[PDB]
Amino acid sequence: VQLQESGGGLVPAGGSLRLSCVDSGRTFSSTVMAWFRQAPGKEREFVATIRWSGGNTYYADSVKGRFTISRDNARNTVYLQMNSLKPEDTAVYYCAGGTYYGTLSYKYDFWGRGTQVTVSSHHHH
Amino acid sequence: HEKVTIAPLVLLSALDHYERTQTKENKRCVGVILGDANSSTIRVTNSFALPFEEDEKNSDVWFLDHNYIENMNEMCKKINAKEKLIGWYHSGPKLRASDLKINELFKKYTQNNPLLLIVDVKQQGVGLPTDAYVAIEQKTFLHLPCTIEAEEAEEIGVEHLLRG
Amino acid sequence: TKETVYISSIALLKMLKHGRAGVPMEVMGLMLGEFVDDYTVNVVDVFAMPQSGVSVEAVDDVFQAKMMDMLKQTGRDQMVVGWYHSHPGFGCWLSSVDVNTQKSFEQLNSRAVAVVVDPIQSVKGKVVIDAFRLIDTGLLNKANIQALIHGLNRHYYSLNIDYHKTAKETKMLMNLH
Ligand SMILES: [Zn+2]
Repeated sequence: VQLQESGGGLVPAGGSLRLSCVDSGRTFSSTVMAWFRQAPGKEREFVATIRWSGGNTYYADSVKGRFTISRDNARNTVYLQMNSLKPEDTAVYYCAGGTYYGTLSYKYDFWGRGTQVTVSSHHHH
Repeated sequence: HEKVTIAPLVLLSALDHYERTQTKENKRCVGVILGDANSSTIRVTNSFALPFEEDEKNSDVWFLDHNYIENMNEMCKKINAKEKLIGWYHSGPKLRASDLKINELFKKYTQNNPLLLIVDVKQQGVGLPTDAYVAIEQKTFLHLPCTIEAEEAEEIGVEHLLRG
Repeated sequence: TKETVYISSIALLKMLKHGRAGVPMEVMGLMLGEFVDDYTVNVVDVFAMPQSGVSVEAVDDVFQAKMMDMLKQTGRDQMVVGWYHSHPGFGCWLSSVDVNTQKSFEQLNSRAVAVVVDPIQSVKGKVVIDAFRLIDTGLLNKANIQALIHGLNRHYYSLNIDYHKTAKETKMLMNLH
């Protein structure tokens, strides 16, 4: 499957993680990449998005000042740097590609299978 | 013989409905089609989405909002009087066991034998991504010939969307 | 980077089909989507307003609430990002009325856009469409300075327009052709 996320796992509240996503680019073109997250029992939620060229970014309100999306063009990798993590940030995180610069999940063209992020409710950094 | 002419907008709207409702693997979306049935070739030129739920484990349980048909149709008439309610669509991929029962309900909103268009939103396919059916006693679904037609304005739209 | 309006497949086609239907009358409707970047407006969908010329008075508040209410039941819950209107045979530009109408849209959301289609000129084989906003209160680019001045002249300027299609729409489009 074309995209493949990594990074992610268990981290205490206040902690840090860097997610990465590699695109093989063997089926789909994309000029836009994004992260989304889905908590058990909740809708997939837009987190951040970035354009491969120019590298203009946009963020969900609940994540501004804490998460940074960035990309290594030449290596076809997107990163999500997640700082100040809270329990509410717990979810499977999905990178997604396509031509739409924005927050709607069904405008994206292809998805990774997801990487699980768990921010301890109990243990703090 | 009996032909169906389908406007491109109709197939893109059903696909946009299917995708925006995050319609699940195995599940389907359903809506209404509008156009002109008053000739030997039925022209399908518009559509709207319906709230519809059915039971994955139990094909004889399903709910279709009757108030929503009447209320949406009355709004469509305010935009285009000549665009009549002529049948319904679902995303398939194949005819369902409940389809003849559902089709019966739509008789009360159309003035023709209702047209059922099954739109392939899975793209798993080499050409025209919609099959058209009509119920006849000869009760069972008769497959109909169907082709693409839209007015000059939409046909330029399509070409601009590909070329862009 | 220029500010750009990205128009979806169905939004473009619904605007063309409505405008062509309304000829010779000007028609109008609303645009649904989202504001993103400072430089990005996404138009995902539109719907027609019933005929009553085109002005704030043509915007039917009860029709609109009922449409948005029903759309929301079928998984379409985007805000209004502006309005579109045809003028059959005149170019894409705003008259003094359109500007007032746009002022009113702007009051509600400073980012609202005015889309203008000419459905008659479109049948030459090219889609004639543009987007506009009003303009309120060493190295340069000569052409952009030239446009900020003609903009200042007439009280509004134009935005770039692009079309977005998903990979599944593209596939469907290519079988519709
Ligand atoms: Zn005007």
